[PDB]
Amino acid sequence: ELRDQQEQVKEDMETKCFICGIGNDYFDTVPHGFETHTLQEHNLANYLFFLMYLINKDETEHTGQESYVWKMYQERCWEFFPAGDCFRKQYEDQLN
Amino acid sequence: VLLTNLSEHMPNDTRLQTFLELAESVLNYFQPFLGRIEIMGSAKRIERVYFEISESSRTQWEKPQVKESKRQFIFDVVNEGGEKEKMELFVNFCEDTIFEMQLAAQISESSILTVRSALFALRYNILTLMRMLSLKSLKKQMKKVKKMTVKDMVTAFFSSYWSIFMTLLHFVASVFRGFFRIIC
Amino acid sequence: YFEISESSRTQWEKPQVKESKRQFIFDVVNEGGEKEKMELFVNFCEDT
Amino acid sequence: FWKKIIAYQQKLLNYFARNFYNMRMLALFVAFAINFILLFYKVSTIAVHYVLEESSGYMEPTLRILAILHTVISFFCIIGYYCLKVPLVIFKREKEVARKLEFDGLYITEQPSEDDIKGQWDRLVINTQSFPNNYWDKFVKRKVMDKYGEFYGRDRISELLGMDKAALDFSDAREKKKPKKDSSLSAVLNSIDVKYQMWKLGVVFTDNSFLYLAWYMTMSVLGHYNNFFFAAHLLDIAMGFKTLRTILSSVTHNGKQLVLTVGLLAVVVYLYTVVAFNFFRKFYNKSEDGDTPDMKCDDMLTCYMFHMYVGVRAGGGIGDEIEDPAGDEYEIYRIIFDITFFFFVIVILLAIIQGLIIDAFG
Amino acid sequence: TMSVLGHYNNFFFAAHLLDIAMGFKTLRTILSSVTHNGKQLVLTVGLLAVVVYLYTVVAFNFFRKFYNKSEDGDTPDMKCDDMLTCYMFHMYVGVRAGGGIGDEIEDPAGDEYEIYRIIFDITFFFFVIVILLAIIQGLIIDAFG
Ligand SMILES: Nc1ncnc2c1ncn2[C@@H]1O[C@H](COP(=O)(O)OP(=O)(O)OP(=O)(O)O)[C@@H](O)[C@H]1O
Ligand SMILES: O=c1[nH]c(=O)c2nc[nH]c2[nH]1
Ligand SMILES: O=c1[nH]c(=O)c2nc[nH]c2[nH]1
Ligand SMILES: [Ca+2]
Ligand SMILES: [Zn+2]
Repeated sequence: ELRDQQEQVKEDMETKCFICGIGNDYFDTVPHGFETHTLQEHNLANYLFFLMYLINKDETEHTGQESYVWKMYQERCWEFFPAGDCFRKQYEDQLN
Repeated sequence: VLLTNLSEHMPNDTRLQTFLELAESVLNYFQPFLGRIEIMGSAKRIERVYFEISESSRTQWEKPQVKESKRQFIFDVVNEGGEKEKMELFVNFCEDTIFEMQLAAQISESSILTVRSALFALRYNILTLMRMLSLKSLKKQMKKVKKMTVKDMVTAFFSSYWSIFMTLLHFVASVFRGFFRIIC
Repeated sequence: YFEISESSRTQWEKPQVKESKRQFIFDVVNEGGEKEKMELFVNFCEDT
Repeated sequence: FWKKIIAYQQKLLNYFARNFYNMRMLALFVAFAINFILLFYKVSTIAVHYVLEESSGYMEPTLRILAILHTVISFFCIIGYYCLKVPLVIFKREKEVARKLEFDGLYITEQPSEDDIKGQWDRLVINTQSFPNNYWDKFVKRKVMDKYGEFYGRDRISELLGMDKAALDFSDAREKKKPKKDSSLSAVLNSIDVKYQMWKLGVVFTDNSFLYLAWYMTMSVLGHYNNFFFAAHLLDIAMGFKTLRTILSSVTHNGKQLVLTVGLLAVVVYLYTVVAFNFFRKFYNKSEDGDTPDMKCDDMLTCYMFHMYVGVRAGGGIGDEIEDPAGDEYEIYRIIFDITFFFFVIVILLAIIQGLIIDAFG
Repeated sequence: TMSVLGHYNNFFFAAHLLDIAMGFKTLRTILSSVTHNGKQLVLTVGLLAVVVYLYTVVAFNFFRKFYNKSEDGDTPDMKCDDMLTCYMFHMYVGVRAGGGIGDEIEDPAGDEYEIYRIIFDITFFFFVIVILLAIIQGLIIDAFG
């Protein structure tokens, strides 16, 4: 059971994206879709670097999105994270 | 950042495509430093966010201790991650890793022999193979292909492949001998 | 629509090609990639 | 006269390749026959002699006949699959290296070395006169020219790929063809590319199936030296049958985990040996007669040997073999010792290994 | 036919107790479990026979002196002076043994081939007793399941 839990932990990364949770097949409809979504669109390292950038940047120079994320991070409200949505998912209607 | 934002927000524009083509080197250089994410914007829409990622941050993220912490974090959240607790755990890990990177920056300041043996063994084996494919003996063996029949050629073909098999068995065996000698 | 030659049919029904096809199918179903699937398919087609 | 010999080897038609599977199963049947003959050997008496316990009066010469036939059939086997599948392997390797040269430019820019034996061997074949011998595209060299001439040095690429920079361009500029035929003397002799045959022989020697056939032939040869070497050929049925191949591959399927578990078993048995050496030494007498005591745990290496070989193989563990503890001062300590040994080694770790193998098979 | 032969010998009526296996559903499943993977079972048994034959070859060539199964010194009963006898002994005793052939053949301590025979017995126990027998048992159990 411990072995199968480790195997499921490994597999679940390829099945769904960590940040959004959308299944990998929707991305894979476009070739290399998962390899682009996990590395560029929704990347854990990218989110952590964004948080560090917000901390290092002065509050006066914060942009609109930066200030929004700063407020909700200080308030511990994690609604800014895309829950079940992505850029292409949201723009399938108009862009696509 | 401006060019990337424009390209990703208006994909269907050849006028912008020309600018991207002429700026391909700028974007290629900035790719390691450009960080792109998606957030739930205040306008009830998903919005792209572009920012700067420092080389020091990249190096301290690639540092091994941060990697092990990331592995433990990922294993734990996939096992016992909560319904809403998932991203709270994610941001707690992000804060811990930011402190870890700060500490790592503070702390940090400022086989093939067998392959070559096989190469040489094959080299001299093939040298021998061509040397008796080209010897004066085989250059003179053309009288038998005059008194040629079928038995002479059967013998010649069997002898040739038999010598090829001899060269093969000299090889592999020589590799094993050299490997044993070098390891002990 | 295209033409398939009788020689092609016979050499496809030949046993060695059959074994290569079995190995190809087993391998791709096990460890086939997301986009690599049809690249492996065309590589097998050229080899066959 | 010299339209002959070459076309004539071709009259051999690669018949070994045509009946390679038929010939392989003939070899397997001959191995069955030889190893069933071997079942009637017996020892007679100095130096013992292996003589056939035989009654029909026919089994002695047929042994030598079958050994010679098996050796000949296996040599024909190795000539086959070299007529048959070696060209396919060569074509696949040539295609792979050509695609790496063109799409990836591995030798133009990346220059992979020191880690990929395929990489260095393909580097060795890069500059051959006829590189795409089995590959369909005979113009890969000139395509690499057109792709990387202005970047990496036109002449540098020319000498890297080993082409003549002007041969074909003035060939297409002016026809100027001179007659040439292979029937001419020494033409066939000198028409062989040493570096290309180098690379072909190297890759086919690297090939796994060719190595297996080489081992089969070598043991078929050694069977004449000693007839019991023909017993190794019964393992060929394991590769012949699909389920037996799965059984064999089950061991390697979890090889890392199996090795680590065996190491853990060795470590825990070593700990038990340490404990027995320090405290329970007097219990390890394996002598029935009182005059000559045979201590198995007066030496560290001997104690480790005894614990492994006897305890791990034992149904209940080391306590079923070492002396009883009743009446001794360390009775409870030795009881705990034996119970824990049985629980951890026999019950858990051995079951862990067995379950690993069974689950890999499943 | 066996009911008829029961008059010839009353013990032939014992074969009719096997009818309950067909009468009951679960026993029918147990019987059909053997045939469910019959090809695979036969191939695995053949592999076991082949590996035991290899071990017999090795013992015949090298470890022959260890196969004395006689308590009295006057009459030695060698089980591996004949190839067929050695194969018989290895199958019948080693495969059935809990630890393998080494629990039954003479101890190797003090001999020149001590380490070689230790490897022989350990590999025999690992491959025959631990793996292949478990492979067959798991085949039958999984067919039933
Ligand atoms: N948000 C995400 N960020 C990164 N990878 C993700 C994400 N969501 C899913 N993945 C998947 O995780 C895998 C990347 O490997 P993983 O997340 O275990 O570690 P890593 O950061 O790539 O480092 P390493 O390979 O050194 O362990 C890929 O299969 C990728 O598709
Ligand atoms: O992890 C963190 N490190 C910091 O330095 C910091 N400053 C504000 N918020 C912070 N979080
Ligand atoms: O596999 C292949 N064989 C060929 O002969 C060929 N010619 C072009 N492309 C080819 N591919
Ligand atoms: Ca401001
Ligand atoms: Zn995502």
